[PDB]
Amino acid sequence: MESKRNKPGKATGKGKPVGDKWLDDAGKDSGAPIPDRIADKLRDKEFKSFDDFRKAVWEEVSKDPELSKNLNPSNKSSVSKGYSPATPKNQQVGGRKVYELHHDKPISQGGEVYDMDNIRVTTPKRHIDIHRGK
Amino acid sequence: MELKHSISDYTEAEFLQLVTTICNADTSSEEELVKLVTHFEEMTEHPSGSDLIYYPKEGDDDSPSGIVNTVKQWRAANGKSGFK
Repeated sequence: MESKRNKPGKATGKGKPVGDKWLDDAGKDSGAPIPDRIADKLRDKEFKSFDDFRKAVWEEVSKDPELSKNLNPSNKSSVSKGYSPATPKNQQVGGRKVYELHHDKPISQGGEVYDMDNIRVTTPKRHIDIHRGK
Repeated sequence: MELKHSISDYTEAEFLQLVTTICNADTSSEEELVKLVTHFEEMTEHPSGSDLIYYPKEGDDDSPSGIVNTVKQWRAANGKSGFK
């Protein structure tokens, strides 16, 4: 095996319309989708790794007034740097304190790495709850 | 492994610099930032943890000096040690 998430690829997909409270949905259901306006900015661009794509997502969040309006000043500083914003304490898991990008269909089962319709934004807690039920 | 960080090893000035680094995200990496947030939580001992920085209560001042004052007052109210 060689890891697909560590190889370059091309972002694809549509995302979904979300509201200014999108990150609240990250702690529910299968998490939040990639916002359509973020998909619109990243679609067809090449990224060096999934981590590079993840930085680009949070950079794009920082640039979008509606998707960043709910962040407080400290979280706005984080996303301005391409860092993931901190979740509420009650959604953290140990040293996992920030929103996570996860693949809905696992890459090992045919899911694509940079397919934005296959990526969900979750809190650490919601991710672990999902994983534990598998 | 790393022993608990203690707030009484910091002066108020030093603690204000640390909080400002967090609020500005003035770090080399996200990992370094989350390490500082963890250390902040260990030092304050405040049950709200990183929420003091990112999810302040309505009415709280979430500027760096605001957060430092909230921590100082809470520690005072709860019989804990203050700054160096």
